[PDB]
Amino acid sequence: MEAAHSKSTEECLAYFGVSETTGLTPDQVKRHLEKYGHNELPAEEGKSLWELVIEQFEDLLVRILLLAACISFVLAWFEEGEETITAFVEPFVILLILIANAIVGVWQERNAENAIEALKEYEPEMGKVYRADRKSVQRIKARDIVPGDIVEVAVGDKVPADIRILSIKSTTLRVDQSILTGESVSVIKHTEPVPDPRAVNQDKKNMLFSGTNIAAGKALGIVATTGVSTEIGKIRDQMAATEQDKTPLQQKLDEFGEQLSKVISLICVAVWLINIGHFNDPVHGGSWIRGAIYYFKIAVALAVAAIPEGLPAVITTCLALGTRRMAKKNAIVRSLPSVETLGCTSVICSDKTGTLTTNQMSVCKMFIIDKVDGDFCSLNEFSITGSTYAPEGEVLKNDKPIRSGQFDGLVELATICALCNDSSLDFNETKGVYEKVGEATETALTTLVEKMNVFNTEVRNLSKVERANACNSVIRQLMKKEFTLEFSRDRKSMSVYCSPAKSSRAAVGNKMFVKGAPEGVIDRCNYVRVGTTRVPMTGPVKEKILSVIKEWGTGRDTLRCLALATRDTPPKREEMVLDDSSRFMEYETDLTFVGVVGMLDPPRKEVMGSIQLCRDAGIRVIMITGDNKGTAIAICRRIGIFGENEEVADRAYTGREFDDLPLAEQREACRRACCFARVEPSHKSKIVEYLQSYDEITAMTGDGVNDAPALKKAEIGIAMGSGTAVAKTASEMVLADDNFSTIVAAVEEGRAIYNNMKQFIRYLISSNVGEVVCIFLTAALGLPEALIPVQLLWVNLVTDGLPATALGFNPPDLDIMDRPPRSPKEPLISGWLFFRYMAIGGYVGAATVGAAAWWFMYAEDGPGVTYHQLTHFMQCTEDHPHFEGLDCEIFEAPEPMTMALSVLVTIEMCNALNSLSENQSLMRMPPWVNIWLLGSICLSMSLHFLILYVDPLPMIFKLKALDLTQWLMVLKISLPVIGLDEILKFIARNYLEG
Ligand SMILES: C/C=C(/C)C(=O)O[C@H]1C(C)=C2[C@H]([C@@H]1OC(=O)CCCCCCC)[C@@](C)(OC(C)=O)C[C@H](OC(=O)CCC)[C@@]1(O)[C@H]2OC(=O)[C@@]1(C)O
Ligand SMILES: Nc1ncnc2c1ncn2[C@@H]1O[C@H](COP(=O)(O)OP(=O)(O)CP(=O)(O)O)[C@@H](O)[C@H]1O
Ligand SMILES: [Mg+2]
Ligand SMILES: [Mg+2]
Ligand code: NA
Repeated sequence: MEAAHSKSTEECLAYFGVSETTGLTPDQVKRHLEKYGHNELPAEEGKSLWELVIEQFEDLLVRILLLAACISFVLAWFEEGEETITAFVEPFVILLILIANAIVGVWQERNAENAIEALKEYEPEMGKVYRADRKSVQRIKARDIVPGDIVEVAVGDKVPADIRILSIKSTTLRVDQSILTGESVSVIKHTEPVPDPRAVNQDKKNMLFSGTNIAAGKALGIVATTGVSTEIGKIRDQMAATEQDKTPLQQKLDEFGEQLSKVISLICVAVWLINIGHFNDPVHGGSWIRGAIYYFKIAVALAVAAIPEGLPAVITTCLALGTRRMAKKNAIVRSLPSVETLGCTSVICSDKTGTLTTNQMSVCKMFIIDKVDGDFCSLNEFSITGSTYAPEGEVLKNDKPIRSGQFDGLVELATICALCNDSSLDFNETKGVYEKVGEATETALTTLVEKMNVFNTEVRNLSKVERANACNSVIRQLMKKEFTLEFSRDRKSMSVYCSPAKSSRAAVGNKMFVKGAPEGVIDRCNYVRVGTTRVPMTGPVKEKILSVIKEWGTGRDTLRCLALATRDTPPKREEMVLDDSSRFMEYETDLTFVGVVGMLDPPRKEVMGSIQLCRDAGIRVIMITGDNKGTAIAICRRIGIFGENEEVADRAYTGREFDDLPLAEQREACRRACCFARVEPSHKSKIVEYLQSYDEITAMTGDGVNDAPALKKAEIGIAMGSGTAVAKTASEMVLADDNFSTIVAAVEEGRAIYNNMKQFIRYLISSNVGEVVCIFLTAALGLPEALIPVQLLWVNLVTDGLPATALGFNPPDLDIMDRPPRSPKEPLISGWLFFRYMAIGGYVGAATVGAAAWWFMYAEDGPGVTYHQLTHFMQCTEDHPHFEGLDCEIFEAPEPMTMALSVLVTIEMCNALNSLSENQSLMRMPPWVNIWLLGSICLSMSLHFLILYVDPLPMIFKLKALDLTQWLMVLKISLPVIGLDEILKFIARNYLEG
C-alpha cells in the first residue's frame, strides 16, 4: 500500500482486512507472504572464485598472451637439443604474469564493498508484530514481516519496514530519519492522514521508514510496504539499474587492445606474404618442420613485443601514489580509475550547507519596531558581534554598543529566542570551546540571548560551563513552557505555549511564542508590538518590516531571516489538539509581530578562491541549496558563482519551477543553471542525467542513502566525511573535511596525474612499437632472431618499468588550471605525435636488427662475413655456400643478441628522457628536471649488467658480456635517437603551432 500516508488509519486496516487488536491470521500471513514476498532486498549475485578467475582472461591482450604461452609451451616441448634449464623458461615466465595478473585481479574483488550490499546494514534481523494466533507481542525475523500486519516499535528499535503509524502509545514519538531525509534532528510523528498522495518522504509525518530508528516513544502501526517496495528499497532498485561507464582511459586502452590484436594479425599475414617464395621450392629438401617452428617462434615474439606487459602495473603504481598524495589534501579517492575522470570534471554540483558554507550559524542583526504613528514608522535595527557559538560578543546600534534591557521589544524578542527553542550550548572542558546542542539554527538563537542578556544578570562571576546557558535560564524561570507545536515545512514556523511561573490558580497570562520564516509569520500578525504597547498591523508598517527582511536576505548580507512573534491571547489549553500538525497554523494566528533576527551561515574561507580556480579551469559550479531562491542567488553572487550584477533569470531554478518546465526545457535549463534551490528528491539524479546528455563529466555531492542513486550516477560522486557509509560506498571520492575547495584541489591533482600518465603511457607503447618493427624486420628479411621473448619481457616489466614509474613524477605544468577540461574523446597518440612515434619506432626497429646483424657482419670477435646473406639460409641443410669449415651454430651466438638488447635498453633510457616533455627540447627542460628519472635510469642499467655478469642470469637470458669496443657501438647507435626526437619536436614547435 504505497500511498498509506494519505489514507486514513481505518482505511489501511480496511484495505488489508486486518484488525488493530488481533493482527493477521496465519492464513493471511501465508497468503500475504506469497503476494508480497519476504521483507528484504534481493541478495547480491554470487561471483565464484572460478568465475572471478576466468574473467581475468577476458581481455584481448591477456588472451593473445595466453595463446603465446601455448605456442611457446608446445614448441618448448617438440624442440631439439637438451637444454631444458632455459627451454621451459619462456612459457613459465608468460604463465607467471598471467598468474600474478589473476591473483591481483581476484585480490581486488575480495576486498571491495558495493553500495547496494551496504544498504543491508539498515535492515534489522528482528521485528515485533501482533498476529491473531497469540495475545502477546511476538518478535520474529524482519524477513518474515509482511504488508498488512500490526507492528510495534519502541525507542532504540530500527524500523523493519515502511509503516503507517496507527497509535502512539508513548506521549510523543521521535524518529531518527537521518539516513533517509537528511534531517539530523529527530522528527515528531503523528497519526493523522497526510492529504497529498504525492508528498515527499519528509512530509509523511505519519510514516516510519524501514531502516530508520525510533529515537523516543512507543508506537503501533500497520505495515504498508516491504522489501524492494519500501523507500530504501526503491533506492536499492535505482542503484542496481544505474550503470557507470568505463573511464576514458579504460576505453582508449580497450580500443588499443582490439587494434593491437588487429595489427598483430596483419603483420603475421604480411610475414606470410613475404615468404610466399617458398611455394616455388621443390617439395623434397629443406627442413619444413624447422621452418614452421621459425614462424611460430617469431609469432610468439610478435605478440610479446606488441603487448605492453608492464603498463597496467605502472598505471596502478602511479595511481596509488597520487591517491596517497590526494589523501594528504583530504581528498579520499576510492576508485583508482577515478583520479583520471576527476581531472576531466566538466561540472561540479555542490550542496551548500557544510560544504560551501561552514554551517556555523551566528545571528548578527535583529530589529524591533521603534514606533508607529499613522503613516510614520521607525524601526530599531541592531547588530551583534561574535561569529562563534560562544557567548562572547555584543549588541550595537548605529555601531554604538547599547544594553538590550533598555529596550522592551528586545526583552520579549529575547524571550521568544529562549523559549521557542530546543537547543542549548555546552562548554567542552577539553577543546575549551562552546559546542552546540541541537540544530545550528536554533543554537544561534541560544547564543544571541546570552550576548543580549536583557536582564543584566551578572554572569562574569559564573564559571565557563555556567556562562553557557545563564541568560536562557533566567528566561526559562520566568515562563512555564507547557508544550511545543513542532516546526513543519507547510507552515514554516514553530511555537511554544507558555504560562507564567509565579502564579496560583489563574486563568489569565498564558502566551504563545512563535518563530518562523518571515512571510508566513508576519502574515498571521494582526498586531505589531512597540516596546510594551501594541497596535494594529498596517499595510505600510508591514512593508517596512518586509523591505528590511528583503534587504537582509536578498542583499549582500545573505542572512537567514526569522520573524519572531507572540499570540497575546492564545486559545484555551483544553481547546487545542496537540496531535494534528495540520491545526498548528491556526493556533498561531492573530499574532503580534515582535521583531526579526538574521543569522549568517558563512562561506568557507577558501571557497571564493576555489570558485575562481574553477572559472579559470573552465569548470562550471552548480550550487544546490535548501534556501529559497532569492537568498540562494544572493549567496551565489556572494561566493562568486554569479557576478554581483549579472542577470540570472534563467540560470537559477527552484525544484517547483524546474518540474513545471517540460522535459526539453529542463534539459536546456541544466546546461545554463548554476543555482538550484528547494530541490526535490529526484532532482539531483535528473540534473546529472541532463548534464550527461551534453556529455559533461559531472561531480555531484551527497551524504544520505537518498543521495546514493545520484552519487552512483554522476561520473564522480562525492561523499562527505561526516556522511553515511552508504553515501561513501556509493561514491568515487570522500571529502575528509567536507570542504568544497577540497574538490577543486583534487581536480587539479587529477589533471597533473594524467598528464604524467600520458607521458609514461606513450613512452611504453612507443617501445612496443619499435620492438614489433625489429621482430618484423628480423623476419621479413629472414635474419637470426634479434630479440627473444624472455628478453623483451624483462625490458617491458623492469628496464622500461622504472623509467615509466619515474615519469609519473614529472613536475606538473604551471597553467595546469588555466586550461579548460580535457575532452574525454581526446586520444593519447595521433597526428604528428603518431608520426613521431612512427619514425622513432622505425628507428628502434633498425637500431636493434642492425646491432645484431652488425656482429654477424663487420664485427671482429664475430663472423666478419660481410653481406654473407644471413638471408640466404638458416637451414645449413646444404653447407655448400660455405665450403671449408664445419660450423653452423654460431647463428645462435648470444653475443649479437646482447648487442640488440643493449641497443634497445640504451635507446629506451634515452627515449625516457625524450619523454619528460612532449614538445620541449632537453635544452629548455633538462633531464635533471626529474631527478627520479635519472636515478631510475641508473637503476635500470645496474640491472642490465646484473643479468649480464651474474651467471645464473646471462644463460637464462641468452646473453654474454660485451667489449668496451662493442658497448661503444651500442652508444653510437642509441644516443642518436635523441637528436632524432629533437628534430621532430622542433618541427612541431615552430612549424605547426598556431
Ligand atoms: C603496440 C605496437 C604496435 C606496433 C602496434 O601495432 O601499434 C599500432 C596501434 C594498435 C596503434 C598505433 C600503432 O599503429 C601503427 O604503427 C600503424 C600501422 C603500421 C604498423 C606496421 C608494423 C611493422 C599507436 C600505438 O602507435 C603509433 C606510434 O602510431 C598509436 C595509438 O595508440 C594510442 O593512442 C595509445 C592508446 C592507449 C593508436 O592509433 C593504436 O591504435 C589505436 O586504436 C590508437 C588510437 O590507440
Ligand atoms: N526551528 C525552526 N523554527 C522556526 N522556523 C524555522 C526553524 N528552522 C527553520 N525555520 C524557517 O523555515 C524556513 C526553512 O525550512 P527548512 O528548515 O526545512 O529549510 P533549511 O533552510 O533548514 C534546509 P534543510 O531543509 O535541508 O535542512 C527557514 O528558511 C526558516 O525561516
Ligand atoms: Mg531546516
Ligand atoms: Mg544530502
Ligand atoms: Na558515480
